[PDB]
Amino acid sequence: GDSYHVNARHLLYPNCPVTRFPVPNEKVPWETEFLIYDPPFYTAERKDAAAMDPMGDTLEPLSTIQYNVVDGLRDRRSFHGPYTVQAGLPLNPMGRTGLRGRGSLSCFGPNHTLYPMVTRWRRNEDGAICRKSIKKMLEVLVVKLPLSEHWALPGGSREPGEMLPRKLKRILRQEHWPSFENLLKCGMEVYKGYMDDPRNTDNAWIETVAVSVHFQDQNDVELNRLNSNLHACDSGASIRWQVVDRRIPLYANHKTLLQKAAAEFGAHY
Amino acid sequence: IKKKECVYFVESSKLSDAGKVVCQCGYTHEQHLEEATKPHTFQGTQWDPKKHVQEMPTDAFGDIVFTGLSQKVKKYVRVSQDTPSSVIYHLMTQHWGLDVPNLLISVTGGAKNFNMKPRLKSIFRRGLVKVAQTTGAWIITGGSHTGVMKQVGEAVRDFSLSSSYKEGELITIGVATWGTVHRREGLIHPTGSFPAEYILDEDGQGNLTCLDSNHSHFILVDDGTHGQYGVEIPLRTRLEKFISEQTKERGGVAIKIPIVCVVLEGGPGTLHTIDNATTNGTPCVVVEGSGRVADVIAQVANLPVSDITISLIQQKLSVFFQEMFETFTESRIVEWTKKIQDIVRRRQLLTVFREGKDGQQDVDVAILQALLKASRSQDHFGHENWDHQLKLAVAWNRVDIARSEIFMDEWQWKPSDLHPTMTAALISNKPEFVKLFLENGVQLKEFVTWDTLLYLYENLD
Repeated sequence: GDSYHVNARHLLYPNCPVTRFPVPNEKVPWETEFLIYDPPFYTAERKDAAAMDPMGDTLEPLSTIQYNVVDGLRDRRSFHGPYTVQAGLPLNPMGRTGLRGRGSLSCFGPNHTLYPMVTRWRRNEDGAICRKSIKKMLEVLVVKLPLSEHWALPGGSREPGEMLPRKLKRILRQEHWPSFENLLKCGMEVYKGYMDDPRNTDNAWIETVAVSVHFQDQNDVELNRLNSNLHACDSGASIRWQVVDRRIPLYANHKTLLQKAAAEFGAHY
Repeated sequence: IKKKECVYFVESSKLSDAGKVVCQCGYTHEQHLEEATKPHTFQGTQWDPKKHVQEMPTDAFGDIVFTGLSQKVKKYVRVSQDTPSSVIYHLMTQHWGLDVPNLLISVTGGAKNFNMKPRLKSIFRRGLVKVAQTTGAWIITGGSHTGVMKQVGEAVRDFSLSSSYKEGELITIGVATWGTVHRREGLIHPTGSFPAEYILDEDGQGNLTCLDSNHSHFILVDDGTHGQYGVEIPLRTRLEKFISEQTKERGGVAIKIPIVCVVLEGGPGTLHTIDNATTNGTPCVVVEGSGRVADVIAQVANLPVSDITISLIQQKLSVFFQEMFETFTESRIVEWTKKIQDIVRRRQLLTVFREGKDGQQDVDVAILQALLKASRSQDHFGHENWDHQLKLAVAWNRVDIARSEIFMDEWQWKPSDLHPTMTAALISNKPEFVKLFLENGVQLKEFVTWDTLLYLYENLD
């Protein structure tokens, strides 16, 4: 239970490097005990403290809009159970990180994401598995962020006004492809639950829904021409398929959820 | 030129901020940092980051030989704080022209003027005079003459005076905070190129600190500050990690510039220098037997994830200012346990340096065993484990370590990957290395290409 915030308790954040309340490994959840000491509550990083004109989340004194209901213009709803708004600020089940009331995650608690887990068991020049030990060899299209030193999977994290995989349509479709809209329709669901995002505070924390489109057949895979289209001409820098191993530039990110993918399909990871 | 490209982070220091505890001013009075915003500003009501901490092209951009303490010629720079770390790289590799760091050695500590065992002072300072001499790599020192940063130039005083060798001359760039330095003056020569001169004196302006007896360079970050210690970590985690992520230009395989850490003592701030760097990927060596930071982490680094809300080792410390457990008045004690336990959790970035046989565990190589462990966390089908490490143990005639570190791994046996560090064991002699590559069985007909023997016979004795 101490693995709530191992990325969120980082000191340097490249948006807003504020960290000045570490919370111990024996005292990670705020529900049992975090400390009696407290951090401040101000990051906001872009527009406003709690008004947030392009990201209409909620104010703090204009109280939260009853997390269970379908409140309006932004669903912060969860696959988690306790979305605890306590003092007008939504305290997480993962414990107070000691951070400062982040709205820079564009939701004040975006508690749903879905990464384009395109599951293709890789094969050799004529067809094989990981003879590494016994397991399978897995390859996944991940997309390199052009400025940051990591690759990335675009979260299906509910663009404001749009549904879930339409923030995965920040880049899934701009590489010009208006045809195939049946992504999770041929998909197999994997995991629901928390991911330790590094910008997670008590008042903001991110979790996932994971869906696999298993291309074990390896012949009618979705490609640049077959069944999909990704040019990487205007919004894609490096969109290469990547093989599973435990260093690849997905460091404190999406890689930390693909071990359940390797347990599902028998991949080497 | 690099006079104009480096700029300042300095501001009017008397105008506001009633921190009036200092007895020679109201609050850091004039004939000082009020040089441009000396007159009446618009409001100036806060000396916060609201108040812009201004810049100007640099003055402290020259040579200073010591008056009666040294003779060598060294360059020191006053810098900004939040500049990108790339322009100073052009200052240190083109304007200074210094040879590429083969390894970064970050020595951190506190203001606590400690003196360890002389046999510890032997095997430490006899260990450092060989590692940089065999490489020519860069060494991060820390400046000031109070603390660990007083003892580290004594090792440079073993190299600058006793084992004086410009062949393999060490690069110990200290990094000081402009504001905590003892002398503002002797630095404002408005020429951009001074061969100036002043005196090392720690009691000279003793409320502030002078610097160590021997370092190669001193980089002076300004904040507007005045004696407020503990500002190197926004530069130490950025400037050194920038020159970490510089790959080598060419040579065998173009690997990245590695970084190892060194801790001897230190307090909060030194503990907050090492734990974030391990999350940033910097392994470190920890001297069990001398340390405020560098002792209590070494006892527990082998122990698993447990907790004592630290209550026995919390006063197993150094000389015990605020003597005991009950009246230590340095709070956040349970909060300090996570700053040790994440170092305990990240297990590949640790090498404990004990007293008994860790000096007999070859201190010349025992510092680099951290990167033989930390870069072994790399597995991405991408060899940053298994060629970047393989250029390290070959430089120390450590075949027995190389037999233990990679040959006893889950080694992918990679005969093409032996081949560039085959040649590292061929450009110099390295007899059991080539035998181990034949004990592993380097196929010699397929290792030998034409451009192999072109490169080989280009590297004659």
